[PDB]
Amino acid sequence: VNLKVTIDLSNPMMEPGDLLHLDALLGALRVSRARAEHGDAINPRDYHYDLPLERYQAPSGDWVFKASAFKLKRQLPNQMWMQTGRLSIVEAARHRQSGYLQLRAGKPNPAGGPFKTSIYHRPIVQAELTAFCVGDQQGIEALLSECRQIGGKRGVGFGQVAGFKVEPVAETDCPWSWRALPADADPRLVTSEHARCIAAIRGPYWDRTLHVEALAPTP
Amino acid sequence: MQIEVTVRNITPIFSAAPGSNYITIDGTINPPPGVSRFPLVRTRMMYVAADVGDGVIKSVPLQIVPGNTMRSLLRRTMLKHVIEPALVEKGNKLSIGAYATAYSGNATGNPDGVPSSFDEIATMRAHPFIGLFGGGPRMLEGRLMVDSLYPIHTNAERILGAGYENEMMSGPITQVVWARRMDPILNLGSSEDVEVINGGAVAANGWIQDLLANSKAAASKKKNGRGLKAFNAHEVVIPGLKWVWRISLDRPTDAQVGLVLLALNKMTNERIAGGHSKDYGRFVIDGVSLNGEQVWSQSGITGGEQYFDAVAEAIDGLSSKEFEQFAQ
Amino acid sequence: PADALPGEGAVREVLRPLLKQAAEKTAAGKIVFAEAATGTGKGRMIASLAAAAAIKGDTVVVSAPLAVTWQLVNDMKDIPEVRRVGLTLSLGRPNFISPQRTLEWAIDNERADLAAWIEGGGKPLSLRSMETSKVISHELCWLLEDALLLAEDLPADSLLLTSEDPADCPAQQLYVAMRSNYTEAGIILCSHFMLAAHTRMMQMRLSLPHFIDTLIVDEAHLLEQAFASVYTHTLRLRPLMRTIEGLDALKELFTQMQVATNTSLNVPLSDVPELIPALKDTVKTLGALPTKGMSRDARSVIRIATRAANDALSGHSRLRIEVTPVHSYPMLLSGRSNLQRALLGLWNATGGATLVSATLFTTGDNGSLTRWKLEVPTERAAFLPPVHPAWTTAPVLLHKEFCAHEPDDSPEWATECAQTIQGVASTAQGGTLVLCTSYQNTELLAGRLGAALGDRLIVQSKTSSAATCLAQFKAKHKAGIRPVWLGLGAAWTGIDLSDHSLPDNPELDRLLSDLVITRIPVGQNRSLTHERRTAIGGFRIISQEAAWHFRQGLGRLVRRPGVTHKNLWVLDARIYGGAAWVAPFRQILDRYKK
DNA sequence: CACCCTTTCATTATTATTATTTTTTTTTTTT
Repeated sequence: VNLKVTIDLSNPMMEPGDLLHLDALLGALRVSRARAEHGDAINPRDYHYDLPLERYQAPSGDWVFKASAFKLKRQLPNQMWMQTGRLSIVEAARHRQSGYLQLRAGKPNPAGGPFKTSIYHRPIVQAELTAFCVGDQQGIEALLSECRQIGGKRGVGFGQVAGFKVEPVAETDCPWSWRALPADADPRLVTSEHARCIAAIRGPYWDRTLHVEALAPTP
Repeated sequence: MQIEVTVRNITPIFSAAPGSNYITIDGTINPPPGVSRFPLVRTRMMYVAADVGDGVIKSVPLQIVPGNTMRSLLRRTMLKHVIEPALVEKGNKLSIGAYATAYSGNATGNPDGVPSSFDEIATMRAHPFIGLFGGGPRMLEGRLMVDSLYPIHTNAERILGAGYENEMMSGPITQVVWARRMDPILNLGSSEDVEVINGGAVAANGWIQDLLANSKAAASKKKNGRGLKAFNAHEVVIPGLKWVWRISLDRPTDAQVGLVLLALNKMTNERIAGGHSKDYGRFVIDGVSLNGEQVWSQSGITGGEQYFDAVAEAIDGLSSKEFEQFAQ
Repeated sequence: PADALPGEGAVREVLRPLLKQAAEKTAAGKIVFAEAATGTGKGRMIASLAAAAAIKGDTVVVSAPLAVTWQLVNDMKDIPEVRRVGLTLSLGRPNFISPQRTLEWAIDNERADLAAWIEGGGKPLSLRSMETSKVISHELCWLLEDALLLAEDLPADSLLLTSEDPADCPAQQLYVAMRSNYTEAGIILCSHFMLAAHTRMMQMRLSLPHFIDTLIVDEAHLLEQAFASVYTHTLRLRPLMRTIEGLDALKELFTQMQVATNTSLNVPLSDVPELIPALKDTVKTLGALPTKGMSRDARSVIRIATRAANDALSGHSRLRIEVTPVHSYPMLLSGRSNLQRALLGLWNATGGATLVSATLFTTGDNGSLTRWKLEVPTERAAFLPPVHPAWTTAPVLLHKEFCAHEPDDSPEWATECAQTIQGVASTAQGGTLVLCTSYQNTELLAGRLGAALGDRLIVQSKTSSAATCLAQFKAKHKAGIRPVWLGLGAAWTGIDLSDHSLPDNPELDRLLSDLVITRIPVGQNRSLTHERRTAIGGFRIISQEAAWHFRQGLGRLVRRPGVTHKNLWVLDARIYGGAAWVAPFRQILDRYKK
């Protein structure tokens, strides 16, 4: 069908390290749908490939999904978010006296451990997210109806979806090739911004054990 | 399911922001160099998209509480108000690494990556407290999505959505409250006020010459210790402001929603600030809407009795071995 | 059209999609925001919604202005479903006349047809009246329109059916007997003023059902103002002073009323130095007058004055001052600037609702201020995509030239603007309406165009209403001359400038060949609720309300498809400037080309 | 060996920071 998807945001989102792939979003959405439709005790490996997309096979094995990465059009300047983590030492002391806490140590450590105070900063972007993929529009709408967040499923409030839209477009307009690809991809599919690296091309893109020698685009 | 808590802060809201922020004595934020400046810790604000003005999107500041503060506040009020009395009426003794997993979002039960079977993932996500946040070495996704405390403000109309146009604020919502510390040895009046000091007059005089020598040496260096005499500034969000709080639960049980409801029943004693000395962040709850239906009353929560019975039989049955098995 | 709604086949094909989701989301119990243009036939789609809800067993209430009433019951006569379930109308006291007073005026003014009409029962004479009497199956005698058709110059306020009329005059038990019209039919038509008055009757604890299962509001953009019309109780001083002669405390109320160009706007009790003892003396000297011997039409004036004073006394209402256009008479208002309670009391009393209007939505699919004005609950709100067809913007030609002077209520702007009106009127092949927002600038344009244009011009003023001006526009378009119309107020919103002399052929429509907007209508809405809503929202609410007023101003050109050679002119130099606040005003002008 | 203390090492270096400029109308057909 060769269609193209935009998501616009009611909340700013985490700017993704490497590429936010649309098939990763659809896989997480299908995992959530399978959690609703079976229950909680399931394998997420089973259903995060059950996607209404096309599957491109490279000339000697190394198959990937036919879904390009999310291109970002910044509505806002790329700001930064800070978050911190620390266990409240005062309640720990009162629980240590009350007997509810069993702590042999009589001193915390903000540089490391359970009472470590940690500060960390992540980029924040408010953007129009446009991806390109070949597949069925109805299934992508049914998946993205549950998509309340994108980029980070943080549970803390980021990336809340104002809306989404899928439209079919012509073949020559669509740059599907802008995606993490295997190194044995076709010569018409390799572009200049693609470069050879270690990257995941499929499924869980955070899982470094599945990371392969791949040719991928730069965000 | 969604819980929207509309609260008004009785006292100002202060959630400190990073960076080096400088204000003059008049009020100019971030002056150019060559003029006297001042240390300032502003409340936390994000640049958010705005369709106000024109149809094109402009970046406007919006002064919020971060969602992590909301998540930890909800967590800590469930521990302080229902979880801890239940676990000390039974005699349960938590361990550090299980206490660190329940009270913080940390993995010091085992710093190692603990493998998680899908059955044990299911049996810990259905726990009345544990499945809301998760945490620990399992690093499993908690069911509770806690949003930032958003003020009902025209800069947040994209975040707030339609329906909050009635009872809505505009314009500036931050006031730079100036605070100070005086050296209290200078406040010492006479022999009756100074007799409690070891040394008394001699010690007070010695601190006065030490502070004088340090200040004149610092001023001569201007043309590394520090005294007690400070005077600084911090932006706070104005008191009496109305705030919305979005708590969306990803396929919850009845006991988990009951635990969130009993948190909202007792969170009037909690605070939301970096101003605990100054009683900042005291709030009262004006509305709690479950799935679009308001449930808050003046005498706590009236409604959702199935959630209340579920959370009663949930917090009665816990024996803290599930917390220990959640940690390791 | 398989599995179509009742009456769907008479609805146009473009409005079929709006009708389907409107029926669907009113079947779910949500309040539906459905938006379509003027000439797309919203009455037929509303009829389909009313019939499809009526076959479910629902008590359906359709609220609309009285001009829209005849075409709404014209769309509700021939479909068999509302024939089976019945259609009735609820009409008030201002739909009827006093028979004794109208007969006494007809004898005094020697009107033979009016007196012969009253003697005999006041039988209906207009085709609308007997046809509505056939549809309701309740006889509609003593109609104000039927009496008006025989005598255009009757004092309709003086001959009116008041609440203080005796029980034996025929129109009063006519209205009383009718008040139970909602029991005998499944679909009840009402006005917005009827629905708001009966909502006030609900809130203070008859003519409409206690629970409306399905409510369709025609021209919903007006409806909140009708509520704003209902909850203002006004004390008129000069009719009281002429009635008492036929107290000194009300004269002292006028003297203390004098000391308080903004005269006490949006102030309920901010300043009351002598306002509340004077109000108490007014109440006690007006309520203790003897009812015996005092006239049957005077007690209406006394009672509306005491009701307005008792609304004033509580302190829960705002106070406003205005003067009549005729002279500087004493006019005082006790109105409500907050309206969440009463309209919310209507929405829990509505199962599902469709709010149809010509300017309902702000920008695209944003209607947030709309559910702010009517205080629609967000849980029950339903925002449908609007219908904006191409033929509304197809024949209209937008001209690049304009008036370089900014509108600043100055005579030099009046001269340059009037030279542009002279240019447009020279290039006009028909009628021209030039739209203003104020009396002062339209008198400036009248003084700049009087000797220039002569008999071609129509002006609106304190002595020239919109209806008189509109009637003159048809009159000198019938004579073959090309009129210009310095129109304001109701000339912006709610006038039909499509001719009825050529129904079947709209391609020869040249009654209004030129719309010229002289200035952007900013600062038009001065009501209490809009002032309070502006004080919350800010500059944005002023800009969006100006956008809605300008959209209603531009909607006067195309009223039906098939017209040709339509000209649109905008002479405000702020539009073509580099200012950003006129940005929506450009994008609506971006819907026209060349 | 799980519970902690307390030691240890590391090379370059600079600093900018979004905030606004209405008009004053007289409609409508309620009790």
